[PDB]
Amino acid sequence: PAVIEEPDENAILNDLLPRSVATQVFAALLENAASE
Amino acid sequence: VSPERNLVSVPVREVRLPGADGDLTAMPGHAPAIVNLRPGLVTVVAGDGSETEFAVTGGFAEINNESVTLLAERG
Amino acid sequence: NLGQLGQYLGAGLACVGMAGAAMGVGNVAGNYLAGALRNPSAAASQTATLFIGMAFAEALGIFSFLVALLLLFA
Amino acid sequence: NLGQLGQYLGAGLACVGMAGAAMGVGNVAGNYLAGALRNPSAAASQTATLFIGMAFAEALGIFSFLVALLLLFA
Amino acid sequence: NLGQLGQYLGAGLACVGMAGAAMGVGNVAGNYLAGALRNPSAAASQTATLFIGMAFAEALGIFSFLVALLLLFA
Amino acid sequence: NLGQLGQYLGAGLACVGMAGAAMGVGNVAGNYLAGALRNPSAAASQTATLFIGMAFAEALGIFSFLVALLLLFA
Amino acid sequence: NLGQLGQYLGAGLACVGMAGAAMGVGNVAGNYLAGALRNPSAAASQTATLFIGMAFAEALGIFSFLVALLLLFA
Amino acid sequence: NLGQLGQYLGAGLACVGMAGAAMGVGNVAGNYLAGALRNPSAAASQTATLFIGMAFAEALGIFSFLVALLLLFA
Amino acid sequence: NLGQLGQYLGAGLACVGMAGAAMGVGNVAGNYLAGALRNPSAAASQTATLFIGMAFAEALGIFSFLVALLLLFA
Amino acid sequence: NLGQLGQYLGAGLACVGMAGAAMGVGNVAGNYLAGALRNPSAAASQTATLFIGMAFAEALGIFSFLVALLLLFA
Amino acid sequence: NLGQLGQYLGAGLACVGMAGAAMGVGNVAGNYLAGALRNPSAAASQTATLFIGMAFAEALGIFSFLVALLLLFA
Amino acid sequence: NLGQLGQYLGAGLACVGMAGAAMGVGNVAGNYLAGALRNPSAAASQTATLFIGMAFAEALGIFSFLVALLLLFA
Amino acid sequence: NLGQLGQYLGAGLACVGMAGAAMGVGNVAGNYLAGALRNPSAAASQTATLFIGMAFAEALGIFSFLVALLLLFA
Amino acid sequence: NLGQLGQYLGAGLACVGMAGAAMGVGNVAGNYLAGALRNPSAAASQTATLFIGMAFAEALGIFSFLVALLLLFA
Amino acid sequence: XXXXXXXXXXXXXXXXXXXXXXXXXXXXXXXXXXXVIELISYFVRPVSHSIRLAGNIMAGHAVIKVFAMYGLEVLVCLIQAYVFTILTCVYLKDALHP
Repeated sequence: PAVIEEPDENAILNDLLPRSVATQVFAALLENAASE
Repeated sequence: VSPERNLVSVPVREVRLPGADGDLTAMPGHAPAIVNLRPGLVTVVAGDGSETEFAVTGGFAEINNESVTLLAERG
Repeated sequence: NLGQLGQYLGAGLACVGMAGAAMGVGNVAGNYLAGALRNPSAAASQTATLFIGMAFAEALGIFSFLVALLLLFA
Repeated sequence: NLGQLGQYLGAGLACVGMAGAAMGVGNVAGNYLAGALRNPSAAASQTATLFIGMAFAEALGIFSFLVALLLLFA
Repeated sequence: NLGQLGQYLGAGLACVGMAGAAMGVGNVAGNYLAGALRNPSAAASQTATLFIGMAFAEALGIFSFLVALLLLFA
Repeated sequence: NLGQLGQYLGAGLACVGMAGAAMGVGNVAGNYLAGALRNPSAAASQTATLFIGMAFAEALGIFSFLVALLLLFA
Repeated sequence: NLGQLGQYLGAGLACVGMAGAAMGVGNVAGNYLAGALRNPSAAASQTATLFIGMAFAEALGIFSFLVALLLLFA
Repeated sequence: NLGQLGQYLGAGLACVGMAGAAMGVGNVAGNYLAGALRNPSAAASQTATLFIGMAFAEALGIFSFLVALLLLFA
Repeated sequence: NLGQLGQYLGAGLACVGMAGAAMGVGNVAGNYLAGALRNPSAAASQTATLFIGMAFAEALGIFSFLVALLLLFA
Repeated sequence: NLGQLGQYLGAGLACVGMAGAAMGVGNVAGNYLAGALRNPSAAASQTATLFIGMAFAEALGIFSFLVALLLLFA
Repeated sequence: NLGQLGQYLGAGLACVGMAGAAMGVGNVAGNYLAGALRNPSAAASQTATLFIGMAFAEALGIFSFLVALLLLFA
Repeated sequence: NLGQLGQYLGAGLACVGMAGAAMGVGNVAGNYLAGALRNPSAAASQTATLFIGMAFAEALGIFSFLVALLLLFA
Repeated sequence: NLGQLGQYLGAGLACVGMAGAAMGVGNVAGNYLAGALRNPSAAASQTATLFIGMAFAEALGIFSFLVALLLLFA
Repeated sequence: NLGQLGQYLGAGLACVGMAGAAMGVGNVAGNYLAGALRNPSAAASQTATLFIGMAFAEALGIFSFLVALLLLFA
Repeated sequence: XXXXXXXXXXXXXXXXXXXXXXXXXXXXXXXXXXXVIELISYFVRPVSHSIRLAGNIMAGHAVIKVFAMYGLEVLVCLIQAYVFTILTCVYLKDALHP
């Protein structure tokens, strides 16, 4: 599960969480390619 | 912006985007807001009234004081 | 005199009945306006439904008018 | 005279009863409009349900009209 | 004359009672329409529940009609 | 004559009481329909609760009918 | 004297009926304002619907005025 | 005769009181249905609370029945 | 004396009618305020609609005043 | 006879007062059910608050019963 | 004596009319507060609209006061 | 006899007044339950506010009881 | 005796009018509390608006008190 | 005897007026509870506003008590 | 536990049959179910079901007077029998523990 930074609230959180995970993976990929 | 790049980065008078609950027309000074949008056309009234329409696969619209930022999905 | 007092008060009671009709119809009308906002593209369906829905909301108001007119003019 | 006063006021009270009917039917109608917005594709189901739902909302209004007509014309 | 005044006003009061019935039934009906929008796939459940739910909303209206008819025709 | 006027108007007032009952029951019914939309899978729980919840909403309407029948037939 | 008491109280009851009309029309009006906010671009549809919707909300108020005028001036 | 007119109208007023009871209980019932949708897993808590909550909503309706029965049968 | 009692009570009933008017107009007004929040840029449309919408909400209140003045001064 | 008419109608008016009580208590009850859905883990707090909150909603209903019993039995 | 009874009860009915006015104005007021939250920057528009909107909500209350004063002091 | 009729009907009207009190208190109570769901951690603040808020909602109900007792026992 | 009956019942009707005032003012008050939650930083605007908004909600209640005092003490 | 009937019924009408007061105050109270949930950190502002807001909601209830006491004890 | 099911199957068999009401029989089932909340409510719950059964004869007989329906009456017979079984849960569970 995801970890905190340290029309509804719950509805938008239901789509952003899977979409955030997605972007982390993509960030890690680009970083990993340039490290390669 | 999308996952790959900046799709819009300039002054605009307003944007029209189809939200999850209904249509949204964001003018300057609109109160801070976050809403997911549906796949469909986004209407952008740039600079001095020039209109431009672009079909988006959906995403999230974030509004604050001056700037509105559409975080668009590729699908 | 006395009988007409019954009739006259019946007309008033009939007019009171219309307070509801205008409310119900109003409900129907307001949904149309809200729907236009969400889907201007579905105005075709909205317009068709306007007639049908509005007619129903009206009819019972008309029937009350007939009753009021009966009480007033026998 | 006196008896007719009872009858006449009964017709008014019957007309007052219709204030509710128009309200209830209005409720039903408004849901249809809102539903069209969300799912124009489900107009098939909506249209079918319009008849059924609307009929129920009407019936008790009709029964009240009959009662009003009885009070008015014996 | 006098006694019939009691009866006649009772019929009106009975008709007034129906103002509520139509409202309650309307509530039930409107939920159905909203539900179709969200889940056209669950029309099977919706249709079954329509009958059951609608019947309950009707019954007390029917019982009031019987009472009105008693007051009107002894 | 006079006494029966009291009784007759009491029956009408009793019928007026049912305007509320139908409203309350309607509320209960509408929640069921909305719930089916969200969780067709929980129809088991919904159906069980339908009986229980509906019974409660009915009972006070029945007690009012008994009172109306008492006023009407001593 | 006595008869005019019936007529006069009927005019008051008719004025009471208008309390509802203003409410229902108000409902309709408020939806328009909310809709402008969401879709200024659909003012074309909104303006057209304003006339139609507003007319319906008005009519039953006008019919009540006629009834009041009848009770007042025969 | 006269005294019984007081008693009879009291029974009607008591029946009118039940219009509220059915409404309040209805409120309680509807929350249960909505809750099942969100958490079918918490039906244990819901079922327990159904009894407790429903009992409270009922009691004042029962007390009104007793009062109606007193007015009717001394 | 007696006749004036009818007239005077009619004026009161007319004043009671205004309780609704102020409510309906209030509804209309409140939507404007909410709309300004969302779209200060659409104040052009809002201001135009303010006049039109407000006028409609007023008119039936004015007609009631005329009726009150008739009852008061023949 | 006459005096008892006052007393009897007072009992009815007291029963009418309970229409509100059942409504208010119902409000309280419904919040509990909704809360269970969101946080079954906070049932400890919910259960404690159930007693306290419910007691308050009841008390004024009990005081009305006492008043009804006074009107009925001196 | 008798005539003054008409006048006095008319003043009360006029005071009852104000129950609505305060409600409608309240509606208007509450929208302002909610709007400040969303857009403190648009207080310019809000303040201007406060006057206009509030004035309308007041006027019909003032007209009722005049009518009450007429009934009270001829 | 006659005077006691005034007193008795006053007690009923006082009992009717309590219909509101139970409603208002209910509102207050329901917010507490909803708040527990969101912030069980803020039960300290909630519990403190329960007393204060509940007391206010009660007081006017108590004052009405005193008035009822005055009307009943001089 | 008779005349004072008119006056006394007018005072009661005036007290009934205040049931609305407290409701409307309550609406206004509640928006303030909700606004504090969203924007504690805008308490400056909120506090200023509290006075203005609250004053308006009060005034019509005060005017009703004056009318009640007139009916009570000539 | 007769005069006291006016006074006594005025006290009841005054008690009926309190049904509104408790409702309005309740509204105010409930916003506080909801606000605590969102912003426990803003309890400083909430507590201060509690006093001010609550006082306003109370005052008109107190004025009604004074009027009731006048009607009861001259 | 098992005897309660036999009691519930007995009352449900009476309710499911019904046909021409059972007003007097509901008072006996209330006393059997019992053996402010205890005294008053226990009688009211059972009497409400028989009040519903009495309404079926009211609907059928009075509607016949108009001329010279059954689906809502038949299904409501099943709904009333369920609440009597559900009423046994209120008495048994609260009394069993704690």
